Amino acid sequence: ARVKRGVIARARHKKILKQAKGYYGARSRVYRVAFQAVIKAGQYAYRDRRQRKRQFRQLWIARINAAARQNGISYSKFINGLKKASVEIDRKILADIAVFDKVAFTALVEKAKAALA
Amino acid sequence: MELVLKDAQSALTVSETTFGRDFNEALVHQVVVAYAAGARQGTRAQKTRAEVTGSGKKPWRQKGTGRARSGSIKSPIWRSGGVTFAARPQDHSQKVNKKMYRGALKSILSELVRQDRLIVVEKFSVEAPKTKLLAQKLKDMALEDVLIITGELDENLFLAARNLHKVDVRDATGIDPVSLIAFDKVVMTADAVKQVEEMLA
Amino acid sequence: MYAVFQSGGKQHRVSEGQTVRLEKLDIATGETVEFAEVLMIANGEEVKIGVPFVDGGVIKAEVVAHGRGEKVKIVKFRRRKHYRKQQGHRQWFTDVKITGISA
Amino acid sequence: MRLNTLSPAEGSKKAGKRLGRGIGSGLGKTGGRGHKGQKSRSGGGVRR
RNA sequence: CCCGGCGAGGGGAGUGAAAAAGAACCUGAAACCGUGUACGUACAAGCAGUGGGAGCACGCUUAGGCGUGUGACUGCGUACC
Ligand SMILES: [Mg+2]
Ligand SMILES: [Mg+2]
Ligand SMILES: [Mg+2]
Ligand SMILES: [Mg+2]
Ligand SMILES: [Mg+2]
Ligand SMILES: [Mg+2]
Ligand SMILES: [Mg+2]
Ligand SMILES: [Mg+2]
Ligand SMILES: [Mg+2]
Ligand SMILES: [Mg+2]
Ligand SMILES: [Mg+2]
Ligand SMILES: [Mg+2]
Ligand SMILES: [Mg+2]
Ligand SMILES: [Mg+2]
Ligand SMILES: [Mg+2]
Ligand SMILES: [Mg+2]
Ligand SMILES: [Mg+2]
Ligand SMILES: [Mg+2]
Ligand SMILES: [Mg+2]
Ligand SMILES: [Mg+2]
Ligand SMILES: [Mg+2]
Ligand SMILES: [Mg+2]
Ligand SMILES: [Mg+2]
Ligand SMILES: [Mg+2]
Ligand SMILES: [Mg+2]
Ligand SMILES: [Mg+2]
Ligand SMILES: [Mg+2]
Ligand SMILES: [Mg+2]
Ligand SMILES: [Mg+2]
Ligand SMILES: [Mg+2]
Ligand SMILES: [Mg+2]
Ligand SMILES: [Mg+2]
Ligand SMILES: [Mg+2]
Ligand SMILES: [Mg+2]
Ligand SMILES: [Mg+2]
Ligand SMILES: [Mg+2]
Ligand SMILES: [Mg+2]
Ligand SMILES: [Mg+2]
Ligand SMILES: [Mg+2]
Ligand SMILES: [Mg+2]
Ligand SMILES: [Mg+2]
Ligand SMILES: [Mg+2]
Repeated sequence: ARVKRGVIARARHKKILKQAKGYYGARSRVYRVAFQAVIKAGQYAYRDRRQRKRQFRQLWIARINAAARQNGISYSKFINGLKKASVEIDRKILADIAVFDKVAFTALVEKAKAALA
Repeated sequence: MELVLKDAQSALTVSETTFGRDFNEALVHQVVVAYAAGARQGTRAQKTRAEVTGSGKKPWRQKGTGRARSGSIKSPIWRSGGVTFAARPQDHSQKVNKKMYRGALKSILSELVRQDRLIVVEKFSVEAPKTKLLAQKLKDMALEDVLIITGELDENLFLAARNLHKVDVRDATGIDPVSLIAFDKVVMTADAVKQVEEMLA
Repeated sequence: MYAVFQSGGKQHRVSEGQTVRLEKLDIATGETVEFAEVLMIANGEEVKIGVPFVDGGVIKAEVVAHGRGEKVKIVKFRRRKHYRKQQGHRQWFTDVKITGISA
Repeated sequence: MRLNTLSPAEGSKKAGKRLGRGIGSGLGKTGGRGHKGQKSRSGGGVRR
């Protein structure tokens, strides 16, 4: 029984070359060059599911600092004062109130000042 | 055991150990697989690098030309060269133990009885070697795919069944495991049942 | 009018009539769920802050869907070391609709 | 019982080893031989 | 029948189930080379992707947001054997 490789081999190259569309030059036309590109894009995506959680917390913290310094307090003292008041709202919600509701954010700052005093 | 008869409502007595066993599937599978291995021919071959036509000259010199090194035009890497692990004629038959071959027969016959695929008669014959004659008899008994085991070979029964591909005729001495399974229904005369037990025992 | 509550290890800020996607809940696709652990309620310049929960605050919702999210691919590769491996993933969610906020 | 309803016993049909057929199989490339010796060569090894 | 050198090549008419079956004639993949449309691009430094993300075009069918193409700007990042 002789076995020919033509039909299976062709379908296996087309799967890789479809994941590589939008790339520049030979990276979307040639199998040897495109296979390496698809491998590297999967390595980066695994790593960047970790860095995504770092880049967003860092952004919330910089916006709470800016809105706190405008009410006469810093980020360090604001966060310590909320722990002593037993307020369990987290960074993501706080950076959202600071943009869309500045009246409620001021009420939070007055509660942290009272706890520190 | 006791086997009923359809054409004469008699009773025929047989052995329990030949018709009352349980099914040994692992044993039957081995004997059936070894039967089909014994049907192969095994006739084929290819050419190695030593059997392709051509001389033993070295295509170009070892060093200096800027090409990969070559030693033979009959290399299995070149187009029109030899086959690396070429085939030879071979024999595919397997050995089956005598007690194992006979044990698998007894569990095939024992299971045909449980599923009602075996029926016993006294006589089965036709007057003349005519296909139309045998075809009529089968339709009365409501049989389409059938294997007929008879005690002694009949010249007229053999000839009348030749042109019907769904009907096969044997004698007791010529039973094989595969055709007992492949046919929908099995018809054995009383004389055939007597000899089969004797050869199995 | 909005409230903040926690569910599934995360926190959410919602308004009435909104549809929110959470982690998988053990509730049938038609029933109503209840959230009694509310962190704050803001009602247009009247603000209530929980220490850590607002007394008497509760949020009512209705389960509207179950399903699995989009598929992601895991790719591991160690160059020059003869090693490679791949995997796929698909995460379960639950959608609810906010029907009533009360303090 | 039919010709397409018979199976063998469990544990009697171990599959053979196939060397040099990719990374995932666990036997690709060198095929279980190691690196660069007399014992790794075609025909290599010492007499009894 | 028409253009053309009483050419090569082509457009009609006709045959045929089919001519994109027309003799360089079954099917007709990939590398490679073109014409058309949408978006980007002439103050900008590097394995050319990946995480975030506006604007534009287009289809939306509860008018809601969704799908598809492009990708200004920005964090991280020196191919494979
Ligand atoms: Mg063939
Ligand atoms: Mg391949
Ligand atoms: Mg191309
Ligand atoms: Mg292409
Ligand atoms: Mg290739
Ligand atoms: Mg020759
Ligand atoms: Mg010589
Ligand atoms: Mg010579
Ligand atoms: Mg040859
Ligand atoms: Mg013998
Ligand atoms: Mg790498
Ligand atoms: Mg290993
Ligand atoms: Mg070994
Ligand atoms: Mg080596
Ligand atoms: Mg060494
Ligand atoms: Mg060594
Ligand atoms: Mg060694
Ligand atoms: Mg080696
Ligand atoms: Mg060697
Ligand atoms: Mg040698
Ligand atoms: Mg002239
Ligand atoms: Mg002409
Ligand atoms: Mg016509
Ligand atoms: Mg044809
Ligand atoms: Mg053609
Ligand atoms: Mg093409
Ligand atoms: Mg434009
Ligand atoms: Mg411009
Ligand atoms: Mg410009
Ligand atoms: Mg400048
Ligand atoms: Mg620079
Ligand atoms: Mg440049
Ligand atoms: Mg750099
Ligand atoms: Mg990007
Ligand atoms: Mg994005
Ligand atoms: Mg624009
Ligand atoms: Mg622009
Ligand atoms: Mg970038
Ligand atoms: Mg960088
Ligand atoms: Mg870099
Ligand atoms: Mg490096
Ligand atoms: Mg490398």
